[PDB]
Amino acid sequence: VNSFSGYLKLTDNVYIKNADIVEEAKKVKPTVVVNAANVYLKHGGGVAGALNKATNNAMQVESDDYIATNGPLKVGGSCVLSGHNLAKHCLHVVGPNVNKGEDIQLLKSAYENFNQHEVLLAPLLSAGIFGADPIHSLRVCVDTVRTNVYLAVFDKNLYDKLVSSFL
Ligand SMILES: OC[C@@H]1CC2(CCCCC2)CN1c1ncnc2[nH]ccc12
Repeated sequence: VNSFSGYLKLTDNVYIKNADIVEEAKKVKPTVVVNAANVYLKHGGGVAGALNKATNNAMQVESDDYIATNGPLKVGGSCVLSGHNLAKHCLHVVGPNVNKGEDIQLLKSAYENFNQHEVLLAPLLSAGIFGADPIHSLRVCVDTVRTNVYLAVFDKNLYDKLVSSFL
């Protein structure tokens, strides 16, 4: 039993809500919040820019020190850093940027990182500036993640359509 509220159950382990992941994190303070990162951990916009702003830029400061020590992430890869005032931990995951020509197959690799954590609050990966169809990203998530994932979908029209979809 956890403190997530109002989620629609999609499968045994996948749940979804029309919500801003930042507000969900502030209210729930989950163990893990997923950031939709780029390989440089430059948190400019979308999920990453909004999460970082909610940490008063502490996420960016920590991330710059991580890059200085370790270099960039791989597309499809991840790292665990602090969750600051939003969560215990933040799992920074890099989905492929289809607008950069990056291979959509890397979206499955990106979601595989979620399986290292028992419970996560997460966005749909590779949407926004990365240009992947969120309908597709949900299918990959359901078919890849085996741990318990709570998906916060910002866009109402998109959420309304995602939950009214499939087979
Ligand atoms: O898949 C990531 C989605 C896609 C996005 C919004 C809808 C159209 C394109 C860009 C931003 N994302 C978010 N998802 C959940 N919480 C969020 N808080 C701030 C941003 C955000």
